[PDB]
Amino acid sequence: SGVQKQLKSTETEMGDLEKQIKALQDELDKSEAELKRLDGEKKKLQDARIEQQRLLAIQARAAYQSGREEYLKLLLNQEHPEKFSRTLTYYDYINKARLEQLASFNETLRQLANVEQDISAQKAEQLSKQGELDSRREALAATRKERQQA
Amino acid sequence: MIRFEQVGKRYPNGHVGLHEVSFRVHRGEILFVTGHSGAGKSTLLRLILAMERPTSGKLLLGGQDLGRITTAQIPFLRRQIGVVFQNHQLLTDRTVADNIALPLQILGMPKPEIAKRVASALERVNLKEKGEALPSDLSTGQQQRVGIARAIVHQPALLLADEPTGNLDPRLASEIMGVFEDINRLGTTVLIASHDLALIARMRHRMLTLQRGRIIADREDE
Amino acid sequence: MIRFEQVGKRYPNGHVGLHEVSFRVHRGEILFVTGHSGAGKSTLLRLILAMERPTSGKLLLGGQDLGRITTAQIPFLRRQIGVVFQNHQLLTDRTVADNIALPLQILGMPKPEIAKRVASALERVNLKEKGEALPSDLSTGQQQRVGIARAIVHQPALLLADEPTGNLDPRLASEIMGVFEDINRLGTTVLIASHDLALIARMRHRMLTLQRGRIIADREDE
Amino acid sequence: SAYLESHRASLVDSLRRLFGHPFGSFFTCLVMGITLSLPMGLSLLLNNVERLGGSWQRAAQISLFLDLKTSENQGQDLREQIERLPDVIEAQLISREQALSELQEQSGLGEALKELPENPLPPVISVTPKQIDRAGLEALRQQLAELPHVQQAQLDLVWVERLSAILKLGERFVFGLTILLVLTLLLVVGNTIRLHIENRRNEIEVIKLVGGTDGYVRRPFLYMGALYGLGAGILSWALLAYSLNWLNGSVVNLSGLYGSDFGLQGVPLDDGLSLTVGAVLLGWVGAWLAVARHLRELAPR
Amino acid sequence: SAYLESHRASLVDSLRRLFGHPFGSFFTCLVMGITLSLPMGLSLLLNNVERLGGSWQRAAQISLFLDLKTSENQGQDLREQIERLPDVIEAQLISREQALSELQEQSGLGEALKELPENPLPPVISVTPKQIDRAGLEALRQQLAELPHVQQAQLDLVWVERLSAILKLGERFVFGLTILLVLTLLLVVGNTIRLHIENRRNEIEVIKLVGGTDGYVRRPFLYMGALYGLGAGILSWALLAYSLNWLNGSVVNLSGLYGSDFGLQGVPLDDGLSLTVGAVLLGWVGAWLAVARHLRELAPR
Repeated sequence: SGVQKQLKSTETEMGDLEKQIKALQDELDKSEAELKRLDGEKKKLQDARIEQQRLLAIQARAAYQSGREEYLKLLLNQEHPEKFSRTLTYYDYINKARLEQLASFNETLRQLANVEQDISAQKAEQLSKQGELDSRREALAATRKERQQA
Repeated sequence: MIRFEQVGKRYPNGHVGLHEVSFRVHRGEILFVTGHSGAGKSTLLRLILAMERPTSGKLLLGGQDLGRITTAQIPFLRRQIGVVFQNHQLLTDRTVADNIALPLQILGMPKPEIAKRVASALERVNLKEKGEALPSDLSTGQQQRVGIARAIVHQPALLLADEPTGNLDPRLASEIMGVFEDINRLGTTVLIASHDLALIARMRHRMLTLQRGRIIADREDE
Repeated sequence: MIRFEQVGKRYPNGHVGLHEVSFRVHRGEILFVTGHSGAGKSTLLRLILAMERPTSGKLLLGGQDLGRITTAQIPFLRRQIGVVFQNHQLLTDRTVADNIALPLQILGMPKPEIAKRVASALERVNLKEKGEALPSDLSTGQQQRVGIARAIVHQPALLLADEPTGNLDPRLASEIMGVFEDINRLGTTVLIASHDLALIARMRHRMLTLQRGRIIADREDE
Repeated sequence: SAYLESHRASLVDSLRRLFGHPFGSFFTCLVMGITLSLPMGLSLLLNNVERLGGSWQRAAQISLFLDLKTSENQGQDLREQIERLPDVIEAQLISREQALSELQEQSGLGEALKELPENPLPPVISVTPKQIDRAGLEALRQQLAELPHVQQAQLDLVWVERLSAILKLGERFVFGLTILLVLTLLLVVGNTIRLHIENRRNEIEVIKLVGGTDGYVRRPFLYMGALYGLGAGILSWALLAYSLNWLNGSVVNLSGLYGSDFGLQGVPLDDGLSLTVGAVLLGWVGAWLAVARHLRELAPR
Repeated sequence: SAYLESHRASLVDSLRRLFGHPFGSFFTCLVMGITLSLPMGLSLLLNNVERLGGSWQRAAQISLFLDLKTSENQGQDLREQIERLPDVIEAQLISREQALSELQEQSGLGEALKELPENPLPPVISVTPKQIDRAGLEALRQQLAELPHVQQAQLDLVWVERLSAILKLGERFVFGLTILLVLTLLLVVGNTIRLHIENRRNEIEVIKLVGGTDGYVRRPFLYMGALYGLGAGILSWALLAYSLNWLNGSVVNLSGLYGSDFGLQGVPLDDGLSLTVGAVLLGWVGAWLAVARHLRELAPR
């Protein structure tokens, strides 16, 4: 019974290990799904901060387009030059408010730096788990050999 | 009441002038002063009218010190002395009727009788029928008669003259002499001056002679 | 050598002064016309000097028709006809010595000649002193004397006078008559005129009569 | 008393002399009228321009931007407190919704807060002073900087200083021109009256030689001066109106282009009465000076 | 011959008459001078403004807002291409870096471009034409619209007009003021000489009653007019030279506040000489008309 029972016990142990091996492929699939979930989040986050340059360029062009006016052609044209000086500080406030918006984008960039350093850590964990699957692959090769004795 | 007490006047730059001339009080009678008129004797006549204040001495004609006279009260004095000068001047471009009888308007009388008064005054002088012609284009001698009559229209208490009939027709001089005598009849002090010896020898004068600015001597009824 | 040929001038509104008068005057004689200044004598006197043109008739003075004479030719004529009017007109604020030498200054002549001519005229008019005196501030008659002299300084071919005498001492008028006759002797026509009948018989002269703007006839030494 | 005859004679003589040789009087009246019309015209133009004085001021207003969190009632309270300042003309309070539209209109960018959660534009107010200068405005800004709820005060100092110079230049020009014109008018009137008075001297000499008085020799000249003054006033008052009417043809076009009616109305009856009275008084004073000079020259000394 | 003697006599007589009465015949000499300051003035002021020709121009500038991406040498080429094309004066190009510096000079719109990668600000060109009119400048803008590397033209048509209207009002005002001043100057100069001449209507009569050439009665009056003219010219020169120095104490400040150095220059010596000759010529004209009235009513009639 040495050929039959000893091989059957080894095959049963291999199957018991293969159960946890299937479980670890399942958790690997979950980890990969959340990995692409985070990757898409980072890509959509990097889609932002481009509207930053767009809006900043629009405001800069507008400011230059109306920021060159001799004040003697403002009072004489009923433009009521009480303005064009408030709206200069209005532009200062909107530039500091867009600097607060850009500080939200700095939160974006710092969160991206953190969610890049730690995500590189989960790529290190990904290499480690690829290594541990590399350890968990000789089971099938063994089962191939002890299948014949069964 | 013409009174002089050692009066003396000197031009600041013209010449030396008159010195220490005096008279006495009088009223309503002829009194020549002319004497010798080699130099300009109009200085005394000008001095009477308060036109020029004396340089030295004191005088008074109505109890008033002419040395201390104010311009405010000067024209209240010159209003009752009919005066005729030599180089007489008249208001040109004004009718002769209005030119004469001028002091009456200053004195102040109703208009209607001024016409008859001036008519009588001009009738006293030989001139007539020329009561509307202008002083210009009027013959000389007649206009000086108008100047003479300017000082006779009203009734003055004193009359003055410089040189009547100096070179006029002697026949015509009798009329103005009679006019002066007639105005003397009502009582008018006369200080007529002239330079013709033959005439001044008459009319019962009281003349005095002045030369070199000072009284020379007394010529009482020569 | 003036010639009158039916000359009579009519005022636009006032009255008639002259009416078709005519007479002839030679060169070397003196003519003494009588009349009345208010009757047109003064107008006739003004008529020669071309100050107003006659309304009707023709006029000759030296061969020229005064009816049509250019305004640029009158000064070339009036500078050789001395004239003295009844009333004197003198330049105020100009000294007598300068004021008496207008015709010579107009003619153009060196100053020393002017000075000696004026000096010579003064003894003819019998004025020695007050040569630099003002025309004003002077006795009457002296202005009339300098008015006479203004027509004597030069040598006019014809001179016109209006009543130079008649209101002065006749012995004074003797000098004026003498100087007029003297300037007549040199060869100057004289047209002295007056309305005094006494002077008619004093000297021999071809007189003429005028009344109411009309002439009657001409009589020699009336 | 019965001295009204003096006034009657003086007035009839003055009228008779003035109506003789009309051209000589007319030219003098016209010269005096023009010379008087000049400064009066300048003053009238200045008064008419003064009607729009609100545009020159209110150009450099100090902004007092508040904090981001502010109660509306607190806003009206601060508005009222700022209004209590003696050195302020007017106060206002712009709102965030109004400020957004104001920025959109001038900027031309249109949509502004594309991906911005909340509006950061804070409520703003405006303050306007009486006068514009580099020192008083700085002092008032320093005074306003310590209000209970204030954080900034955006005054453009480079511009406010230019405004002071560009307004002070006009003042000196008007001052000098007015002085020059008044001097010219006085000299012209004085010299013309002096010449006419100097024309008559023999009358004064004879009147003073005979018993007279100052009034009886001074009255006719006073009447003549008054008549010349009245003539000059009437002539001047009938020419300035035509000049203003002619000039009004151009200003209405510019006023319409700005979109308003600013017709140059001129010569109210009160101003004409003042003008003629002034001319009469000036002539009357000139005559009394000219007569007094000659009368003093004949002092007895 | 005798011409020189009479001429010298007339000159000496005129000098004696002029200097014979100090404190008189000087108010005349001053009133005839100050009234010459007004019309001769405002001509130097107009000349000085006309010298400053850069303010009437360069006030309505078409902004050729060039494309965002264009090589600098190509922009320069377009610069001389516009320069050679007519209806312009000067064309200049502004670099992107200079544009950023100008935008950064203001307190606002700063401290944020450093985060922005590159300059989005495109180069600009300024063009200054000669004529200021709606139709001509509209045609100019339309012609400049079709260029290979232009994005848009920036100018306010309401401001293109409404500026040709403010100039017209100034032109009409200046024209009217000049006419009004010239008339019063001529009238005063004529009237004063007429009044002086009329006081001597006795010398002419006596000179003409005796034989007298026509020029002999006119010469001294001509000299009297010329001397007064010369004196008035001198006084006017002095008064202008002082008044302009007074005025120049403020305009230089305003010119220095902006980036420039412009100042009112004093009366030029050539202009001063031309002023003192233009016042003498009123004499020999005013006198030649004042004496022509007495000389025609004393003619035969």
